[PDB]
Amino acid sequence: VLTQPPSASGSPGQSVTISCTGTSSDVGGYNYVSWYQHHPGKAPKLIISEVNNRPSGVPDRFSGSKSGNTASLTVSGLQAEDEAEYYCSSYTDIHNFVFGGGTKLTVLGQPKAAPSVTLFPPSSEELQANKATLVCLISDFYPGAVTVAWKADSSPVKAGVETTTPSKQSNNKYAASSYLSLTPEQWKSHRSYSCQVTHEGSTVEKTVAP
Amino acid sequence: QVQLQESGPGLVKPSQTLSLSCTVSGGSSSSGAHYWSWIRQYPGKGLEWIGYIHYSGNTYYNPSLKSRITISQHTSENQFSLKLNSVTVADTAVYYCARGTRLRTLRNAFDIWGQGTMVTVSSASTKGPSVFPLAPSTSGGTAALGCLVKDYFPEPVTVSWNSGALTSGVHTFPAVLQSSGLYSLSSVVTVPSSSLGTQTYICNVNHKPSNTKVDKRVEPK
Ligand SMILES: [Cl-]
Ligand SMILES: [Cl-]
Repeated sequence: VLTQPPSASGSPGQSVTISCTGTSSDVGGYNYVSWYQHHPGKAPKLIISEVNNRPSGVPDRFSGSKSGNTASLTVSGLQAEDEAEYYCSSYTDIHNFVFGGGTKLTVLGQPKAAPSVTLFPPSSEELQANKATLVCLISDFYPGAVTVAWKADSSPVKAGVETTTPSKQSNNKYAASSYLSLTPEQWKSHRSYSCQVTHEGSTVEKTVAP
Repeated sequence: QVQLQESGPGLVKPSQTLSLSCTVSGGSSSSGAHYWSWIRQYPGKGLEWIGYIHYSGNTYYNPSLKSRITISQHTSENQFSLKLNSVTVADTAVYYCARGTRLRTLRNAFDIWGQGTMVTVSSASTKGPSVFPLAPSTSGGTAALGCLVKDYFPEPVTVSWNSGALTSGVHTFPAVLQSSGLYSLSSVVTVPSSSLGTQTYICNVNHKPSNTKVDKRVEPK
C-alpha cells in the first residue's frame, strides 16, 4: 500500500526522517498526504496534513515534505515524548484512503541491543497430536522493533506465519515471537526451515531440519 | 476540544454481528465538512479504512466490506455506529472512530481520533492449553529451553519455572491468536549448557479461566 520503514531512532536532541513511499496515484497524485502519531492506548493525533501543514497544537519540531512518490516526516529536536508509532496516509484518485504500515520511532534511552534468537522445531510430542509448530523466540532487543521472515529451503513462507508485536521486558528491552504452523507431513517434506530476524538493518538467522 | 470515544463488546463469536459505537463530546457542531469514519488496525498489521457517514446521513463503504457493513448516526445521542455482519477471526482488531475533515489545509485528513476499542473474534469460551516441551538444542555457554503453551482461551496464561525458583534468563512471550481463535505462547529460560545432564527444569503453566494447571518437565532430546 504505502511503504514506511518499520523502525527509526535517534538520541534526544537529534533529528530523524521517516519516509513514506507510494505511487503517482496517491503521493505525487496530490498534496493529500497526512501523518499521525500514536502512543499506545491513546487516541492517535494528526501531526501533518496536506503534506506540509502543521496544525495548531502540534510541536514545531515536526515538519513534512515530499518529492517523488515519497513523502517524509522530519522530527527536529527529539524529545522523549516523541517516542510513538507514526503512520502516513494519502487520499487516492480511486476515491479511497491508503495508509502506511507504520514506523516505530524510538528516542534512544539506553544502548541498542541485538536480539537473542532461538528457533525450536516441533516436539515429537506435538507431532503425535497431529500438529507441528516451529517456534522462533526473539528477546532482549532494543529499539523495540523487528522484522521476521520465514524460509523453507531458501524460499519465502507466508502462510501459517503468526508474529507478535514487541512487548517491553522488565529491563526495558523487548521480546517477540513468531510461529510457523505446519502439518507433520510438510514438516518432514522439506530439507530445512529458517527464521530470519532483522533488527537495525542487521539480519540474524536460525535454521532447523527434521 | 472535540473528543471521540468508542464503546464495544470486547469479544464476539464468529457468525454474529459486531456493533460498535462512537460518542462525540466537546461541542461538535454538525457540518458538511466533517465525515464520521471507522478504521481498523490488525494485530501488528496495517490500517484499513472501513467507511464513513457524512452530513444528512449519506454513507460510503470500502468496496471489500460493503456487503457486510452499515454505518449509521444517532444525533440525539451525539453518536455514530458501525455494524459489521458475520464476523470471522480475521475481523479481530483495534477499531477506531475518526473525524475526517474537508476544511482548507486539513483536506482528506482525520483530525480527531478515538482511543480505539479492541475487538477479539472467537468461538471459544474457556479451553485449557496443551503444553509441549521446547527441548534445548553457545558463545556464552548457555542453552535455551522452553515450553509451548498452545490452543487456549481466553487469555491469560502465566508460566513459572521450577515453581518460581528459576527467574534468571526467563522470558514469557506475548500470545499470538491463531486463525482458530485460540491463543498460543511460549516461555523460555536460558541455563548453563553444562547442567543439562544433572538439572531438572519444569515449566508450571496456569490457566485460571479453565481452572487448569499443567507441569511439564523439559529434557534434552
Ligand atoms: Cl542529527
Ligand atoms: Cl535462505
